[PDB]
Amino acid sequence: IKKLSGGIRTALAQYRELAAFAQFASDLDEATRKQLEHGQRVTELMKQKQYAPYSIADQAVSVYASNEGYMADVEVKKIVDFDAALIAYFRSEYAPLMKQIDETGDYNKDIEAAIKAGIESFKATQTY
Amino acid sequence: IKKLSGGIRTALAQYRELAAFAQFASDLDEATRKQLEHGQRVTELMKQKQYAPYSIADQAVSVYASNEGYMADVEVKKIVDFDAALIAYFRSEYAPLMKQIDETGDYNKDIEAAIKAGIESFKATQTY
Amino acid sequence: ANLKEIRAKVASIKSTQKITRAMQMVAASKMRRAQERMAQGRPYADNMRRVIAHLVQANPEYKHRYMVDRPVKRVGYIIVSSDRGLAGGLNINLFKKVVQHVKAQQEQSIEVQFALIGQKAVSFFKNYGGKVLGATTQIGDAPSLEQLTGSVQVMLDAFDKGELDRIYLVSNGFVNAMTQKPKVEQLVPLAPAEEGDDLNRTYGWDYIYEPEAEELLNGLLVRYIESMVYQGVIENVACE
Amino acid sequence: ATMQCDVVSVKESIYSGAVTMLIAKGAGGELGILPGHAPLVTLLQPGPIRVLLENGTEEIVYVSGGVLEVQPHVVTVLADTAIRADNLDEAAILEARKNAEQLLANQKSDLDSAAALAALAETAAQLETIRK
Amino acid sequence: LDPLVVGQEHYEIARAVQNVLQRYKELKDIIAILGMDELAEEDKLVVYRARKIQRFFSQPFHVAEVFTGAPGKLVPLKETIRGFKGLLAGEYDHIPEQAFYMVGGIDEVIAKAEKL
Amino acid sequence: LDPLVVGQEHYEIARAVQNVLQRYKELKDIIAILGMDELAEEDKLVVYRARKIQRFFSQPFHVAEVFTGAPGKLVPLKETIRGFKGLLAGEYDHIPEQAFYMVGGIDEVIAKAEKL
Repeated sequence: IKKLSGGIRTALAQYRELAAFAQFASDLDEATRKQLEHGQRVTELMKQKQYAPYSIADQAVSVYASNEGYMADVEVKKIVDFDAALIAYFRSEYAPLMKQIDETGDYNKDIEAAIKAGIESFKATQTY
Repeated sequence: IKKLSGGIRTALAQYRELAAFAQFASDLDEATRKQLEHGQRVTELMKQKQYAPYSIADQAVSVYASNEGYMADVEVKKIVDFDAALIAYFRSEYAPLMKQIDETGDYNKDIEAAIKAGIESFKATQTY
Repeated sequence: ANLKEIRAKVASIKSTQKITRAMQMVAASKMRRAQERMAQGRPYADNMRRVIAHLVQANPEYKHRYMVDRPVKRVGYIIVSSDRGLAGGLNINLFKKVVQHVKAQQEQSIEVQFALIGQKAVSFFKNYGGKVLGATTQIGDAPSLEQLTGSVQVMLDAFDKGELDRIYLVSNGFVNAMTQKPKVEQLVPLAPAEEGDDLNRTYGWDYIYEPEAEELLNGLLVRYIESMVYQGVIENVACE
Repeated sequence: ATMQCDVVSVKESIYSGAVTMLIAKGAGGELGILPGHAPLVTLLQPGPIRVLLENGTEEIVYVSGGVLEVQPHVVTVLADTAIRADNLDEAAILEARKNAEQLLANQKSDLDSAAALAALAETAAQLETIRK
Repeated sequence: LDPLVVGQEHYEIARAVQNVLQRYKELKDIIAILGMDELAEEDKLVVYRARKIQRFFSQPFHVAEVFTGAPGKLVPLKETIRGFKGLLAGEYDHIPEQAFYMVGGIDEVIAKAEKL
Repeated sequence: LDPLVVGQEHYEIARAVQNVLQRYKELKDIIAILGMDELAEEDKLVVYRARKIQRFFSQPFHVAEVFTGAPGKLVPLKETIRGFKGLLAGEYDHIPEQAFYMVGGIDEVIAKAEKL
């Protein structure tokens, strides 16, 4: 969690900086437009309904997907539902790993390879 | 009075909204120009001297002249002079009607026709 | 004097300041775009001036009327200004200079006609009065020349009858990002200067044209005038 | 033998390339100009240009009217109306770009009106109410 | 107005209506000095839907005996929900706006539109 | 101050003066935030007239020679009325606003304006 929260924090700060450009037409140098898109999607990621506590493992998976930008392609208006779908697939297909991430919290480099491979598989095969 | 007050009420209400954009007349469509003009004319007819009470007929004639667009040709100034001259002329020549309006306070097609005829007669062949 | 009134005022001013700063950044970004566009046809008009220099070089015996002045009369002023407000004093300064120079001819009583491109220009000229023979609006940040060909075309057609004497063009000059000048110039007569290129090393054989060079310059001349007016209006847009 | 070709429009550049030979169709029928031919200035027509090179790509640029000066030193063309679109009657994209520019003009006018008037009048009229 | 107590459909339709109203409020035709001719079907349709919903807010009542024959219309909750769903979906974009005023029910308004 | 007690011209002059000054005081805010070029030309004229009026109300005194070293002055009422009527008419617009300070009577102002 400590190694993954920096990206979300800095993205939110950058988005908070570029505020009024949201109301105005966003046409601008790419960098600003890309920052605006990423800020919109990251603030959309924070939505969460009531009485549904997310675990550490799915939290890490979601934050890693956000930081790596696997959710850039998906339309913003459909992000949150997509989010849930991903967790579901990951929850059942890659369940043995989730017993380890939750119980230990270690970030041995391998945990990253498995998460990335699962994310690639879900993006390639399943549909939201 | 109940039949006639509505037009001035709605004109004054609308003129309250376009107030902020008053130092900037050039940047607006013709509709707002006409609305602002009408609001100015109406707010200038509501000025009266002390110890000079008007009678029901005076108010009726003035409001009918305003609502029916009979003061669209007069500049924003001289409105008070036009009001005074019309009221004075109507008391002198159409006194029998004025008495009926004062005593009864009724509205009917005959009264509308008579008021229209009198206002049209005064509009020409007279000075303010 | 109520505390809530002051709180509302300060909140509103904070929001307004933020949006105005954002608009300043937007305007800063837009500034260069036009600077670049000017640099694009700048060589065009430069090579175009090199062309017009070659054009005047042609038909040595023949003389076009665009290079002489008739009795000074029928002055025509073309005005280019913003379609929106909040351009600082540029619009009001240009219009003040316009009216002051209008007194000049008005001083010797020279008849004054004007054409306008800006919306504030049309508002000012309607409030002042007079009759306008050409009025345009909503030209755009990068207007196609066709958007503006009509005004110059009708003006030149009117001058072709000899009724007018010459046209006194008005526009703003952009010196640096912080400095502009309301400038007034004259365009109808043309005089070459420092165009000695291709003259000290000119070919001995006479340039013979398969097309008739007698009329070849004519279209280029009108091409020259439309190019220069387009350059002026785009320069004014960039300065705005 | 390749030939350079610098020819641009008033608004912006049009084309520049290493074209070995050209056959101007604007004037004098199909007048062939080759590296070493005498310089000439002619008058175009509302028809596409003809130029060919070693790469063999057919750079066909339709131009309506305009003049041209051609020489082994330089090849120039006044591009009043002209697009690099391959064949005549290909302006649909050009029309789309014009519509996009008009849309951008509408959006920028919207932003200008909103920001310049609404907020400033709101705060000024708010400030019009005296602080104390 | 929790999603669970009122139903997901009711929650989402109420949120959509609130968003449309707020969008029209921020985009007034006086807020945009140019007035109309902007955001065609992007914010125009928003304006028209706001007008239609505003008129549909009007409800005749029994007590107001003027112009009304003791109507006492207690409209079924569903009918209102289905009418607003139809309005949001856009199937009523052809219905005249003035037909939506002084309406007892979505059927009532259908009859009022179809007569003239 | 009512038309019967003082007359008509007195009342009209006083009312016009107060109106102009109120207009300028109201206008001050947008000038404070935005600037001068944006206002309408009539509002610029109102600004200049208000400044000149505010200065013309100044006057040296008899018991205040010591402070300023300038002799006292006295102005008849009709001269005040004439000066303010002329000022509001628009005939003293070209006279610089620096000539209206600490001088009594419209004429002394003409002399001071020439002196500058």
